[PDB]
Amino acid sequence: TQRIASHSHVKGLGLDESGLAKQAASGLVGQENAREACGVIVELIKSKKMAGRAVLLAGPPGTGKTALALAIAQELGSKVPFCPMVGSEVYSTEIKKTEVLMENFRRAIGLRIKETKEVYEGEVTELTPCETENPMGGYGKTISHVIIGLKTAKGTKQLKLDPSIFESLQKERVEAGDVIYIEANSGAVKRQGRCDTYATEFDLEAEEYVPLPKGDVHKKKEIIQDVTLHDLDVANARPQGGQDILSMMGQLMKPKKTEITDKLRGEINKVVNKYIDQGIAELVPGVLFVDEVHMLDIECFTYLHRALESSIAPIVIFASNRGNCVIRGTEDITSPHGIPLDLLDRVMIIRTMLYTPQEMKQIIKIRAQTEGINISEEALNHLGEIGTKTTLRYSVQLLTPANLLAKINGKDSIEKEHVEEISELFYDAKSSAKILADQQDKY
Amino acid sequence: TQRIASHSHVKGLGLDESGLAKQAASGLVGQENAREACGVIVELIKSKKMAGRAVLLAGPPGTGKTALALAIAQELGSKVPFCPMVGSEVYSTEIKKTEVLMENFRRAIGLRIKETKEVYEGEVTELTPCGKTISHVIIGLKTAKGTKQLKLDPSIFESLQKERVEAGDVIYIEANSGAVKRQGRCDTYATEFDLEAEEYVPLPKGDVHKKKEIIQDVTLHDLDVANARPQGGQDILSMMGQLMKPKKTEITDKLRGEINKVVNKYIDQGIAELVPGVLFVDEVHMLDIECFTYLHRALESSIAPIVIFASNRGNCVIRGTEDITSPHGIPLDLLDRVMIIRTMLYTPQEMKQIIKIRAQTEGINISEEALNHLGEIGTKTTLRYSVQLLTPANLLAKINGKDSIEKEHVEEISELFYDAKSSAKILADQQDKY
Amino acid sequence: WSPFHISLKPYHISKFIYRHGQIRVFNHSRDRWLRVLSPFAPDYIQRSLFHRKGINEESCFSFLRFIDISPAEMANLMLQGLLARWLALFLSLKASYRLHQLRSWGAPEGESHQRYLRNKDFLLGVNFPLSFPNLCSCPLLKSLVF
Amino acid sequence: DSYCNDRSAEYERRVLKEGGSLAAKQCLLNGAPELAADWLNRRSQFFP
Amino acid sequence: DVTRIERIGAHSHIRGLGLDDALEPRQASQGMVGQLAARRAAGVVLEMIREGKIAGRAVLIAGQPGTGKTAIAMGMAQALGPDTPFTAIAGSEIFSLEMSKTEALTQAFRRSIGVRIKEETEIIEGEVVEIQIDRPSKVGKLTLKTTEMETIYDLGTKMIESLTKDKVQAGDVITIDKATGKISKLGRSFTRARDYDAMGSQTKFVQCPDGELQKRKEVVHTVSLHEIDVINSRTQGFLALFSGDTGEIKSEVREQINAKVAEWREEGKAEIIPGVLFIDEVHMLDIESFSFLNRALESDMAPVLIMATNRGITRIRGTSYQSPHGIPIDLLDRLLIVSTTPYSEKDTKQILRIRCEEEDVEMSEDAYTVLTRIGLETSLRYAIQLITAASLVCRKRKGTEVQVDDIKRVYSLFLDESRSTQYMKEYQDAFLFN
Amino acid sequence: DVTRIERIGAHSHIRGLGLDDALEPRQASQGMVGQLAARRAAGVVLEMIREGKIAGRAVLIAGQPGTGKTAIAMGMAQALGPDTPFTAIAGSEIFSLEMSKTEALTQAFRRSIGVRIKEETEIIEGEVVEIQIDRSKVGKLTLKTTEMETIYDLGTKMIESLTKDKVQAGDVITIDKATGKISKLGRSFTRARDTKFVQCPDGELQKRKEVVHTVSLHEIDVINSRTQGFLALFSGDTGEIKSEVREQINAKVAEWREEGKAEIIPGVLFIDEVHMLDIESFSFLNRALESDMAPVLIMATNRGITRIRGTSYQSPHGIPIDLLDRLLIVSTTPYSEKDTKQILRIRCEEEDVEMSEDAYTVLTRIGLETSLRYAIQLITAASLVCRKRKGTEVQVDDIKRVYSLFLDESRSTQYMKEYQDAFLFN
Ligand SMILES: Nc1ncnc2c1ncn2[C@@H]1O[C@H](COP(=O)(O)OP(=O)(O)OP(=O)(O)O)[C@@H](O)[C@H]1O
Ligand SMILES: Nc1ncnc2c1ncn2[C@@H]1O[C@H](COP(=O)(O)OP(=O)(O)O)[C@@H](O)[C@H]1O
Ligand SMILES: Nc1ncnc2c1ncn2[C@@H]1O[C@H](COP(=O)(O)OP(=O)(O)O)[C@@H](O)[C@H]1O
Ligand SMILES: Nc1ncnc2c1ncn2[C@@H]1O[C@H](COP(=O)(O)OP(=O)(O)O)[C@@H](O)[C@H]1O
Repeated sequence: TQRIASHSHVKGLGLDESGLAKQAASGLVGQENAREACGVIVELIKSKKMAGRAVLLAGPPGTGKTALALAIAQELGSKVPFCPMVGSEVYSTEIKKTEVLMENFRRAIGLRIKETKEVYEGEVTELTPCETENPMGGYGKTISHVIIGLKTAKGTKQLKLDPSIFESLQKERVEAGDVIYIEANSGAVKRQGRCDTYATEFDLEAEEYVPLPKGDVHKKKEIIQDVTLHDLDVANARPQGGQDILSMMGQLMKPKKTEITDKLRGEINKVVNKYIDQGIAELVPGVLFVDEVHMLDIECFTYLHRALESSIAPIVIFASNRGNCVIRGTEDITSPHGIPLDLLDRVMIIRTMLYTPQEMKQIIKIRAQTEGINISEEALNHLGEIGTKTTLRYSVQLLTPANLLAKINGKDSIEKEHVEEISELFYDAKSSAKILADQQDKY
Repeated sequence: TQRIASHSHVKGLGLDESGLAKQAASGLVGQENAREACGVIVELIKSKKMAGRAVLLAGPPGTGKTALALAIAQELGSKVPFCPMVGSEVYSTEIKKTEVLMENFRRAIGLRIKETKEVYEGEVTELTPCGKTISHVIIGLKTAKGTKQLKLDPSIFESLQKERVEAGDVIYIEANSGAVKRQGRCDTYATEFDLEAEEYVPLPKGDVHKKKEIIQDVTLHDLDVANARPQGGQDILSMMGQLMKPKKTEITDKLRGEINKVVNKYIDQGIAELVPGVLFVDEVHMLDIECFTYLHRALESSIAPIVIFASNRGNCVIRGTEDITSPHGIPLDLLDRVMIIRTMLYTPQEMKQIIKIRAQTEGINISEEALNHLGEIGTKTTLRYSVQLLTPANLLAKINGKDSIEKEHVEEISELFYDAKSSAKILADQQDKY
Repeated sequence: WSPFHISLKPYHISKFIYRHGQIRVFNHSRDRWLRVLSPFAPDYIQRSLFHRKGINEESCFSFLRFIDISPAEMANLMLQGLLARWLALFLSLKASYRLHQLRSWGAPEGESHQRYLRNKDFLLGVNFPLSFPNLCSCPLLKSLVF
Repeated sequence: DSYCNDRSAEYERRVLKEGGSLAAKQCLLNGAPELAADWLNRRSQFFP
Repeated sequence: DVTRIERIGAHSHIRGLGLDDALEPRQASQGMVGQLAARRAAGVVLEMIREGKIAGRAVLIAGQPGTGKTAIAMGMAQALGPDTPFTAIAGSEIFSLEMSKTEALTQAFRRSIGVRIKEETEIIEGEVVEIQIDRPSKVGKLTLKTTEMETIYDLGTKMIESLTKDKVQAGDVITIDKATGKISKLGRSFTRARDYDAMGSQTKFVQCPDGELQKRKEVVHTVSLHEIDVINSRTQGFLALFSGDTGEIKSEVREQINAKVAEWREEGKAEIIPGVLFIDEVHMLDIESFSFLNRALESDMAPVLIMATNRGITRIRGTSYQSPHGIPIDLLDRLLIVSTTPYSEKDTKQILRIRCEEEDVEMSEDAYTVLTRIGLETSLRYAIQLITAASLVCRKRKGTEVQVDDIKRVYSLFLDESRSTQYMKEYQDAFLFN
Repeated sequence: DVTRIERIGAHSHIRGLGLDDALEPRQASQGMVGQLAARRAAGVVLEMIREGKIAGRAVLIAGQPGTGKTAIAMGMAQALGPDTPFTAIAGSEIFSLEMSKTEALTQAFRRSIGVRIKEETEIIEGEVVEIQIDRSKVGKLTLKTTEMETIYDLGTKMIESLTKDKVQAGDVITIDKATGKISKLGRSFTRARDTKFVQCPDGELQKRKEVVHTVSLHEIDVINSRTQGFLALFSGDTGEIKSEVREQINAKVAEWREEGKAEIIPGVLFIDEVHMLDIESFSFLNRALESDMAPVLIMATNRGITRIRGTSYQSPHGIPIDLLDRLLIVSTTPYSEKDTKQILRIRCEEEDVEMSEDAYTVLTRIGLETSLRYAIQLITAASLVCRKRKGTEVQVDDIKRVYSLFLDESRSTQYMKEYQDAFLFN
């Protein structure tokens, strides 16, 4: 079964139909105004009206801003792209900072486009070039068509084909008892190998045999294929399927990202609009979640001023835990949240708040019953108390090690005497710093 | 003859059989307490048991730190790898700093292999291949000491064909390597035409066939580098080798793992033997704090060579910290992983002996009255400066038609070439002009 | 008009350096050991791959069993130089179309009561919607990669 | 280009000016040795 | 006898992490002494690693120099054993010159998760005795030997071609995989090592195979999740496993691999083995790299992290800010901190005893007593370094057991930091730069 | 007159560091004057370079700007002559983008030490008189010198070579017998009618010649790096040569020395403007100057006690004491009026200009009021003013014209302070 992580319980925002928050629902507890706010943002993303609008979740360490951002992705579900990033990802060795941001802005926009596939396949039982009764004038013989007899686990039938197929059927080393396929939209033929039926005809042969096709000789299906605009950017900027020196040299060489030009972005925008107009393809504008924003550089922020104002951009969600820090890439310029004031003017802030002693107790129970652990009430009333003296993360951190110690001492549930033993093994940030300060001459 | 250079007089540590130092021996003088310590390090490297153990030589400029480090390489001799490097070598433009450390740590460990080198050479008397396709090829060879026949495999035959060998050519085959070399046509056929483009050589006067026992030295680093990137395979003759320029690259951890596992196989089979050697990271205070921290890992590893460090700094700032001072310019965290040997300044009588040993190494005759003067000037300046004046003094003695340095020669040279101390006094006076 | 055309005099190398001076030649006996002690010799690959002692026991080259590659192909590709690479690449392009048909229609049910990876099962790159095989197979995505 | 005054050296450089081997030269010039072999007879195919 | 490639080092005697079945630490076992509280904690996290139920966990080990932090991690790695990945790096290794600090950390994570797969095989492996072919399509037969049996195959057309391409002959040892069809030479039989006397540039001699000629079985392969990412980076990407030359794997590839591995564990085709990542000297990760760990420790598949550090309250690299351990507070509360304690005289004796047992040395009880004082007046690590030197002095003296006088000789030759830095002040103006 | 590439520049008049056989520096010779102490000292170092026995030795030339401390090094490079390697670089030239900073110094050492060999060749040289071919092929030719004739039968590979190069009767040609290369030297004067013309050779047709040849130690290293390494000896792409290759080549050249198959020719590295190497680069020269295959190196500098690059530390010459103990310092001194006047005379001779004795006098005073290089620049300008005026000799009023047009730095600084706020960023 799947492993457990620091957000595995977050299943949604947990709202009424009226859009008011519930005290505890879909794995979340508390933060009601911030959850109500994210409710509005989910409707904004589902509306498909808007571009470039952005929100900053602001609040101290361990208050739920990452959890809430993840919850929005649950409300939207799998069909619309949600792209996570951290501020520290922009500093690549291959490519400039502003290109990393621009790629991510194009990852968070999807196409869904749908098309038929048709193919013929089977073991070839016969190749029967068919002559006309008389040749054309002056000629010795004339062939009107080839018959190919294909068989599969479901049956057998003849296909009748244009004489020009015959050249291809000797470029490929096709012989009777091979299995082949023909792409019905293109007319090309490809060999797969000798059928598995014949695997016994020598003690050794230097070919891998392939099993007989199952289902009909002629196959059809409709499939829906989904791609980001960033995938179209890259596939056009470095082509594939080389039969030329430029391609093959380019494919033996070490691949590296490159600064994709604004012309290519332009041309891709022009053609996907033609397909959207013709009803061939559906756009799904998505979300970019830039976490840990306070790690971006002032050059990056000053690029975002242009990026967020573009008519194309996705919805952007930002997060930060900083107070009045200096902006990276400047010497002295302090600002709220570690962000420039003139970017912070372009975002709606959502504010996130510390938990009360009752709320922590309620979350620790939700962790235990998802991490697969049983706890007695007299132990939980100790662990929520430790949480109040220390931090939510540390009081949640003790659950699994307490369970392990309980199991080694032969019990099926955490008890008081377990948690007050684990607390003696592992310090926290607050208590460790005290130990350093009493001993500062020895580090 | 070999050129004389800055350390060519030191020939070993020159300790007696009890391990104690002699006053003056093997081209060193003085420094008993400090160079008896190198004796113990030499025994440690010869013991082969240890890995990653490390030493720091510390003391002011011109006190013998690199002389002692090179004296150790003499006492070990060419059997054992000794890799010198300068701290400043770490800052490559092709690879990360810790990669340069790790390559140099590998270079100081050697495989030592034995094989019988076997050589056939002479004029080709016949070529005859040997069913459906060539099973073997017979070849005959001749020299002025006799004739032989050999039985070649088809791989060697392909190589003869590639060299454009035919009967009457003079050939060198090396039977181990599969190496084949054409050396020209035999001069008995030199009259086949009056002008033809070949070069003709006389029939060899040596033996048709020769055997030696040889010993091959290769380090673990050579195995890493050869095996990591595809070997080019070009004896030229293949234009694809022209396109992809070489570069150094971060060797992966996985590959060094496999190389360790394959070398262990061969030293179990008796085919190879192992020599743990020495890495001498000279000028160590030029390392960065990143690199100093990585040494805390590499010196613990149960494969690493013995490492020798040397430094001349007082309480300077550690590079890359902008702030933190530490002894010898090395972080305290690392300085607690090395044993320290102190190195001491010379008394005037010591410098006189060094000057005389340099003079008779460098080839110069010097009179007692002149040697006392270079002794005095060494106390005013520095030993490394008195030893510079010997050659120019000799060259003036020679111009004035005399064999031996006399007082007026060193006295003239002293007025003509300045010291850093006395030149700095000039810069303090004419301060506004530079 | 046509550009100005020039040749310098050719770079002269002495016989002495052409005979005694290339490290490629004078160290050929020593160099052979570095190819003998290689972990890429087909001897060592077989012994590493099939003749282990633990039930669980990590060994390199285990990936070779899930790409299409044999020990002889791998040793060749490590030692023969850039031509081997070019030919191996050319064959790999031809092979990718065949893998795509099998992977995209032949998908239903496990071959084994759901055990075992098949040969070629780490070659994932064909699965992408915009891979050359798929983009050749589907007539319409071909127009978005222009 | 390099000049060296030795018969064997002159044999080597001649190979480089012609192109190192038929395989390597065909590989660059016609794309693969398979494609070189086909290209010779593509005179005789309707849809090459 | 013969010196293998691995030999006696620092963390060499620790052969696990000495614990009873109730995870009570013994006073002395598996080569460890004292540190009882940290050893219990180490036991609990080791049990957590072995279960592998929960992802992204992290522990930090903290405490003064020479108190066992890396000893406990190097002990724990052996208790855990092979078959479970454990990747160790120094903090300073992530600063690559060819990928970002993000990628160096990303790969270090993806390298500590293993996938296990079953594979169903048959292979033939033997010495070839004779290949026979005739022209009526071609028809042929081929004969294989192994020490237990000699047998024949009626091979088809494409095999006949392939054997000519690969140029097999009698006495070659070969393998084939019948499912795939591909041939592969291993070498020539020792029994045939004389049918030539000048062998090609590379041919290699092997023993003739034994047992059954066509062995059929399951095999189980474990492969690190990182390699699946690299093989999918480019058209012949596997070469980069050894070369190190792989440049910022595109994000959509790692996502695709995670999807596929999740599918295989639901199918039961594969299973995921969580391992460990150890970063020693973590205090020199940079502020951008710390902010990446804040989201690396949150994936559905991440290792457990163990990190070790020696720093007090000190400035975080890449900033002005002071913090505990030199680590940001927004990471220190995702961690869980284990603290060492300085050792007593009692522990200092026992750990020196274990080192003399590992380095194969005998000492007088007086000598252990004197050494214990030296190792308590000055660092533990200095006393550990004296014992080898004491042995080497003893051998030169023609003794056998190290006496007090052997300690005092070495203590006179090799200085610690505190004696050294004092002597550097008595002559300070002779050294360079402060 | 026709123009070389090498027109007149700032040191062109120096044609040797001029001295007598006892290394006494005469008062003016070979285009240079004054600097008695420095030129004698430079002569002693030139004798060390030429004798060659001692490796890894260095000297620092130091003193105020415009005191001949490049001049003596430029003169010494003439006096040492060709066929002993001398390499000159500015200290700012080692800061490569393509190659490490310590690699560029390592490579600069090895450009400046040479391996020398001698070898023998069978050569044909003569006028061709007849050439014949048939329908394998066999042909024949006849050759002539002033002194003898021969006919030769041709083998197949020569028939290919002669037919390829379209040799015709009356051509004068040279043939590398061993290799089949044809060199053509033009046509004989007696068949210049019916292209360059020459007289036919003397002596015999087939000469065993002997050729002495020499290669820099660097140039061995680069040829060994790649499939055709020698191209990187031009294109500059010689990126970070692997140190284990250099390790090998040194051991090979050491055995060539001892077996007598080649001999090693030391040389000079003139690293100019040394005060702007980093402390990392100094720390490498510290220890590069200890090899048996180190050249002699000569360093110039004009800096007082200053902060050494890449640090906060201060030291003489802008170089650390750590490196200054490896070397001897030769100190230049500023000029008197006599020397200044005489140097101006020598520059006038090199530039081909004449001036009045009073014109030399006023220009000498300018030279002392504003540093030599200013005065030396006035000379060319003054002659251009005279030519515009249709004069011939330079007069005092032509000098005083130019002194009012083109400023020196001291006057220009004074005329900047009166408009202080009109300039940017002061
Ligand atoms: N005890 C000695 N006996 C003989 N020669 C010595 C002795 N000590 C030093 N020398 C010589 O004097 C010079 C001293 O170089 P030394 O080893 O002191 O360099 P250092 O300043 O310690 O370190 P570095 O090599 O970094 O400059 C060399 O010529 C050396 O050979
Ligand atoms: N409102 C909430 N309801 C449930 N669990 C929460 C809530 N807020 C935080 N948590 C949990 O507490 C921990 C801290 O939340 P996180 O999103 O990482 O905080 P932050 O991003 O503010 O630092 C996580 O394990 C998270 O799943
Ligand atoms: N408890 C212990 N048992 C055994 N050896 C120990 C113990 N603690 C430390 N050591 C040894 O002492 C030395 C220093 O320990 P180490 O863990 O490397 O120091 P640090 O805690 O500063 O990283 C090593 O040789 C180590 O093997
Ligand atoms: N003794 C001299 N003989 C000739 N020219 C000299 C002499 N001394 C200086 N010069 C002139 O001074 C200039 C060179 O100045 P110099 O002192 O060598 O350079 P730097 O100040 O950069 O060290 C040139 O114009 C050169 O001709």
